[PDB]
Amino acid sequence: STKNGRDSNPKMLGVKVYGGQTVTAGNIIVRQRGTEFHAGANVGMGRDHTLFATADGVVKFEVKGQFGRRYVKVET
Amino acid sequence: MRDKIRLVSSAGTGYFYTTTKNKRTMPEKMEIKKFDPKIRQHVIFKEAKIK
RNA sequence: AUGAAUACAUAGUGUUGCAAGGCGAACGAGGGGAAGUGAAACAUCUCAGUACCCUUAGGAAAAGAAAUCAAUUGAGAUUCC
RNA sequence: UAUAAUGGGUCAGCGACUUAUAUUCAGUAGCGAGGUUAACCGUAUAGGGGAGCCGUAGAGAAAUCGAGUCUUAAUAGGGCG
RNA sequence: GAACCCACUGUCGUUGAAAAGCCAGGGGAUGACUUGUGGAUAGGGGUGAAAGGCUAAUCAAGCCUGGUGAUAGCUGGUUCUCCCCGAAAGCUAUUUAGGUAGCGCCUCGGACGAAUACCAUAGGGGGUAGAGCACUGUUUCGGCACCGAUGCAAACUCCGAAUACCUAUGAGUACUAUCCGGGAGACAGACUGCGGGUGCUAACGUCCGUAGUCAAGAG
RNA sequence: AUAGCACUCUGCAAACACGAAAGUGGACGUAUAGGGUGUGAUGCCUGCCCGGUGCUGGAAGGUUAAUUGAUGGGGUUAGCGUAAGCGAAGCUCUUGAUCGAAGCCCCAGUAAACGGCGGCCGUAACUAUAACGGUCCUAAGGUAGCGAAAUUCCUUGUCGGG
RNA sequence: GAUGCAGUGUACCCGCGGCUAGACGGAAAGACCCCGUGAACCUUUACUGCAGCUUGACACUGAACUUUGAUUGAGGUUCUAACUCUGUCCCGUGAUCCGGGACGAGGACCGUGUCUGGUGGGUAGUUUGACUGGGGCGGUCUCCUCCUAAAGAGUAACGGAGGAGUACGAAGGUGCGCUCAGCGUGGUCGGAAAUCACGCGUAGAGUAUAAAGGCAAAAGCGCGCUUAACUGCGAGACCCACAAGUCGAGCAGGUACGAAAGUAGGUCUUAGUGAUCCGGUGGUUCUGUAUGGAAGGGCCAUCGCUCAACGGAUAAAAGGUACUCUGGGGAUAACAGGCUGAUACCGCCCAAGAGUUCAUAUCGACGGCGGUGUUUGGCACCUCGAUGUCGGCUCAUCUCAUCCUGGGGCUGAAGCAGGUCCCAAGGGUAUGGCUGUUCGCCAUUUAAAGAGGUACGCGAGCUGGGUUUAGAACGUCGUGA
RNA sequence: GCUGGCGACCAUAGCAAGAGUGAACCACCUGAUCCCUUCCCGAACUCAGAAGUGAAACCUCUUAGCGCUGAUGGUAGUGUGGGAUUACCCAUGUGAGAGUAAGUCAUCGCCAGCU
RNA sequence: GGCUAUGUAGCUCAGUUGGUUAGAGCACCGCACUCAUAAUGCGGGGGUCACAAGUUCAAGUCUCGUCAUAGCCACCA
Repeated sequence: STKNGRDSNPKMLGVKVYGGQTVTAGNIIVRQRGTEFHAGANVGMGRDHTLFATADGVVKFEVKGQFGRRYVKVET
Repeated sequence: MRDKIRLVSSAGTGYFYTTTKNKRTMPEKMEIKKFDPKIRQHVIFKEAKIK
């Protein structure tokens, strides 16, 4: 007999809205286990590190700061 | 194991919350300030049996 | 009419007269009463008071004239659609 | 599946998606904000019979309201309309 | 040891002379013996010196008629003609695994038209192929745990494509997308190429992803 | 199956069996008889274990049924109350004090009742073995007799005869 | 596993007597094996009933004395009149039934009805999971993390590795504040390693717990005050068969910490879980079977499942069948065939060494490359509306990797013999003891007693000793079948 | 031309080494009365000030010493079509990582104060 | 769930509702007795009377709870 044979259900993480797309306030942009992306202007952060839009506009990805963090923001 | 308890409003409205507690480390009866919606004020809630 | 234990009687016994028994379709009334099956298994439940067994009427039978319903204080025996 | 997997020796005759009720959808006909009778009566497919059913209002567990209603302290928000 | 009652061995017979026999041998043969006639025991019952034996050529529950047209997610079968479209063998759940239900895929009616697709530009995230040793492990040879040369990795990464995927604009081409209803079937797949797990880099093996063909397609 | 053996039940309206009952067999019998169970002429014999299950005999402590119904808590309303509310009696819903048998738990006996009958390590003057000894657990650890057997995997065990 | 397909060889048309190698020949919808939420019968400390047996209460059921327990209970002794007699006598009556009468022996017992506890395979109805490279045994069944997974999501195997069925009133909120680990120097016990001081390069520390993704405004670590581990919601999205699950700005009320802008709807996140039914508890401006109440019900909050076979068939369930049976499957096992060749057998390459010296007369280590289709296996493609046998007998046919006989090369070949390799398939190639044996051991022969294929050739050609139905026994296993 | 504050950007920008500045600013500095502070300490935080210094620290300059950036060309991989099956070849499109040449001791915005 | 009964040295049984003012028997070690031994006799050590609280002038001894164990009974989401 084998001692293996277990796995967990999928979690369907990932980028939901890509750069250049138009969003409405409340739209989820990124599902992520940790902060692979950080929240920029007009973007909020949930309790499970989800990134969501807090205004209507156009999504933009960038890299900024002294730590080289990846940021996502919404331009109005 | 943690046991389930009720926290009952002292205002007499009968409103109550439910929670758990470790009886080994908290033998005394819980008392905590909480919001009572029947009177819309914060009052003291006291431990009672889950029943 | 006759006639014990047993004294009166009674039981018992005999004669005459009258009546009944049996058969046959379905329907009626009453006494008993399954399981296959369904529940996607199965025991509560269902099948179903069905199948079957038994007793016994009539042209029909059963029921029937409120110790019944109703809820503006009203209806007015039973049976069938 | 030529299969060395099944069935048929041959002919003639028979042999398997039905019937009743309810419901939903489509077509067609009558009438149309209305439509339609059932049991029953009836020298009887006619004509009577409007009890009842469907449509015309929704919300709420319900009392209740009603183009609104429920939730709520809320005329906010939101759900069914 | 004859009659009578049995049935140990062998050949024959096996669409037999016979649905249990013939023939040659065999056992008991005054006894717990054999046999006629007439009776008793009736089906979860009878009877059994006991084999689940026998109970009318029928016995781990006789036969007949009723319940009854029992139920069968199983097997078989399902009858004249022409025209149009045309699948699936997947996901999820199931005392579920050869059944079924919702979704995916087919068809028909209605609504609505450019909201759709192909391709070209433009915007976007990645951690695979490859590669590398900066982390985690592992490896060889030197020097004094470090230092220098040198390899390796599905569960290592300082790096990192091609494709694929999402969005916007646009030319041309195409009866395209979408919504509301009636009817389904199907939920046993197979081989081949490419990327893999498993196996022996075995199998016309087995399990996934992806494309073609068969299935349901002749030449 | 059997003659023989043993255990056990049965005092007669017997135990036991058939039957719904009436009744019938047992038996027109009476413990030298009748039923059930196992063993199986005869010879020699038949060891240990009552912890388990069963059976037999005790015991009156714990637990427990119906029945009984003490208390406590509610519903209703005459009345009292400005009102809030309080609220007898009578009906009524509920609660269950006390009493309460067998059985079970407990104690003995019983194996020709169903059943059971162990392990580890050492020791005598060469070598071997152990009359012998230490230790653990059981209710007890197989007596007589027999043994590659209708029982023995290894196995065609080894030796002897043919 | 082909009379019917391809290529090719052979073959004028038709009987009769024989024969059984094939027509996977005929016969019986396989009995072995698996499956169906099939059947029957049997067993039991499976579940649930019932008969039977048994206990007590009430009834049939009465009268007198007495003794004793905590007003009541219990016990004892007498009696007759209910009731019993499968005891005697008389009568109906020509009668061992029955009925009535008279005695005698018992007697409020026994016994029967209703209720009630116990016992109850005697009897009855049933249950006894699924996945599975056949089934059984073993393992597994829900959730989280990584890889497989092919740079969006998703993606299987009885594939490779680990965790969960919790914890915390602070380990939550807030304001303020602080940086780890290791190493080198010095310094009482005190050192490898305790605490103190100063420096060097450094996130290698920590984050309640497994892993991953994260963590300087630190999400890591302290202190003070505190309860936002609130109530009503909620634009908009993620995920998705359904049922469910996830994120969420913002509005209103009350609140905590801040001077304030503000932050707070539990904890860095992702596991720590269970639908419906049935009931319990706290509230409630709902309902209330004539009316007023009430009982009951509804609504809001909350409680009870290792229902772990984790979408949970019942409140409640184990086994045997060789005494067996039905519906099905070559969807799925045992035989033979097929694919494959791990294993098996045979051959070759290199060559340390052995051979007094001398790798190669004869052997040949450590390693490497193939062939065959005999063995043990892997797979499950054909056959379950049947391809029906281990050995012996009878009769065979083919291959050559040759046992004998024939022809050769080398030799550590003097001769006789032997060793090794090459060519060669024409013919030939034991009888018995033991055992069911094939095989094997043994005895005695022969020039030799070869190795294999042919459904492990051959049972519509024979047998039937073994295996594998129904009877019976022993050892062993089980309470038992 | 220097000094301070707040930003853009996040190594061609950093690290290391050497050098320089006190008029103003900054820094060290004096003290512990009052405000406030140490799980002890006026070290930090805080308050009251100017006797000193540019030592330390911060800033500015120089250096390719570590680090960082980095072509061209070639190689690996790869979509489509074709040919082969140890997994390569051809046509076409695309194209790393490493290494080589080489580069780098940053570049900008607002406000205020001095000379 | 309900009703009961227990838990005392190295090993065992008492002590059981107030002034418990925890002892008895075997294990040991030492001493004595003996020509040498026992048995026996003596001494010492070896628990802190299931735990946590309550009343009280008296608590292992009683009342409340929390453990472990045993006996009977009851369990239809």
